[PDB]
Amino acid sequence: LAYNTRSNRTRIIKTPGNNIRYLHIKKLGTIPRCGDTGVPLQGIPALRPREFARLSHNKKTVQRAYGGCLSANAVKDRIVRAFLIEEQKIVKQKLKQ
Amino acid sequence: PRQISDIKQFLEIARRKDATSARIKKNTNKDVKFKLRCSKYLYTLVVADAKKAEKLRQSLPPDLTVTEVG
Amino acid sequence: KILKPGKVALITRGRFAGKKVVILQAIDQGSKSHPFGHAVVAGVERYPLKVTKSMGAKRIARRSRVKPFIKVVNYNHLMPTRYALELDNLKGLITADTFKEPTQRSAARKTVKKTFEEKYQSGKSAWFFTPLRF
Amino acid sequence: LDFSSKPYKNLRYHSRALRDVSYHPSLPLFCSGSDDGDVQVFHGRVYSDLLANPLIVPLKILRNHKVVDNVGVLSTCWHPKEAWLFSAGAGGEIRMWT
RNA sequence: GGACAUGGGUUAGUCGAUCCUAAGAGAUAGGGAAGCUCCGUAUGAAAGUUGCACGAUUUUUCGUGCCUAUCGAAAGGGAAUCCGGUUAAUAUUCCGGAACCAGAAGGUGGAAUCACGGCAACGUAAAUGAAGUUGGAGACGUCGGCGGGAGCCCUGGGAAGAGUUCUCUUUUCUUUUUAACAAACCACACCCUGAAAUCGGUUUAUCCGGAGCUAGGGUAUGGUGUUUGGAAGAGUUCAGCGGCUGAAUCCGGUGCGCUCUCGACGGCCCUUGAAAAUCCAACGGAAG
Repeated sequence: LAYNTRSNRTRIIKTPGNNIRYLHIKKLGTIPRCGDTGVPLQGIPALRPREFARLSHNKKTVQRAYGGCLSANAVKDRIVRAFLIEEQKIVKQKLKQ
Repeated sequence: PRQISDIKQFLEIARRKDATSARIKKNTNKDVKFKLRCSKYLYTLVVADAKKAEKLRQSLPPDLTVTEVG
Repeated sequence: KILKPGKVALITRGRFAGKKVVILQAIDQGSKSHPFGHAVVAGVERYPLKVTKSMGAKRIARRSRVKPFIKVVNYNHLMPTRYALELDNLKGLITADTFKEPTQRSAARKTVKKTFEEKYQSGKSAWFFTPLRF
Repeated sequence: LDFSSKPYKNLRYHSRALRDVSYHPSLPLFCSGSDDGDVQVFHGRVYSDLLANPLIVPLKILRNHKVVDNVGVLSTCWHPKEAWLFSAGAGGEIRMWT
């Protein structure tokens, strides 16, 4: 593969035959990011998209509502905002009634 | 290669049909290494006292084709 | 002073997030186990499903069956609501030993589930038993 | 400890949470007391030989213990000399199982 | 002679292509043109490879509901392999040893009756999820300084051999290996207590703090490092013997060093920085 590019990221290692050889290291995985905030979620190991399948179900999602897709702070804010908006609709309906 | 530290499970995995060959290594540190070849993984066990090592030689099933140092 | 026994509130943290709970007992004075504004709250983990008269009685009972959850959470984690639910069987059953003994915890959960099923059968606290979308 | 990190065997007879487990220091017996009010007495024979796996069999299921507030047997103790069991209940009753 | 003649020589589940898309190209629908042909690319197309599901079978003549091209990258995206040995010529391909990925069914053991714990961040051997609805990875500019690691370079001893040596020179030169992979452990973002300026913490570079500081306790992410396995049985270097047998293959110290990579920042941006294949998760509660 002439004209080395970003794919050909080689690291030199010392072999047991007292020889220096280059090993191709793949790009590191990225931890999933929260949908709303955009900050990476906590508790999800950063692996490759294909390697994520091998992990167990509990190892990829946090045991909470919207866990693994929305951050806990975002989850708390979303839960609070929905309750307040529901109360406003209830308050407005009573006044309109 | 899983390093195995439990003699009893080394015995049961040897009796299980997946085991094919076993090798015994005697290093300079007077330690005995039991290497068991399985379908996918090579299980090794390090023991330090000879009498337990010899007792586990005769505890291994005779069907297993054990071999001495390489 | 907005927190009183029998008041309906919502949990905003933990695994049981967004679940409506009823304040069984207030521990706002603080405790060694929970050095904060904690209180014992019992909520519903699986809200009852819609009941159709055409469906069988066993199917209706299975749909109406609800799994309760009793835990102690901080005041900040909780979110008080105007509504309040009071039950005779839910008074005096909350104690430190109840949470301490695992067998007592299971018995308390069974009693709470039995009380909730009776309330659902009586057609009361429909808003409390109904799941909330968030 | 010489078999695996996972438990060698699993036993799930108790109808309530298993409270206490105790092994007799000399005799090859052990006991398990739970809140169900029943105590399971098992015999565990340990053999130093590698081939001989431990022989665990039930021996007795002690009953007739009071259960108070969903709590029955709280703790069990083995006699240092013979197969005698001290069982503590929630009602303040101590049963000497000779 | 790269000439001539005669034979030999290129071995892959893991390396590339194959798959995806880019700017564009391009057939189809339609419309032009006497015409060789041209325009046109979801366009006024009935545009669905078995589009999908439902049903004791419905006047044994099918009803109801839902959702609505192809080419173009051997430098972009992407499942997976290392070491030692081996040829006259081929090696991540062959030999020996050791792994990994994808898909496929049953079987065995374990787990729940649609699992628990922790205030919490979240954790664990498991812990069903239809239609329908979303979210994430892929997937994203450039520059500077700092931190981390590896290799290389430098060097102190130790060992080995070869030197030089009237004398001096514990001296001169050379070498001193651990792979993929698999195990256990090893630190900036968030949570809990807390309410702060007499401002504190702190960068090489002053950044943050009642939108909750310092401090204490946690949680996750492990870049890495520790201990092994692999593994000495291999390789290398010295001694020998006639393939065999001996030994050693060690302990450091390091630096604005060079090379490569990762982390944490700080700017400049402006035009705020490809797409798709592919994989995962959430909401949802059909069914049992």
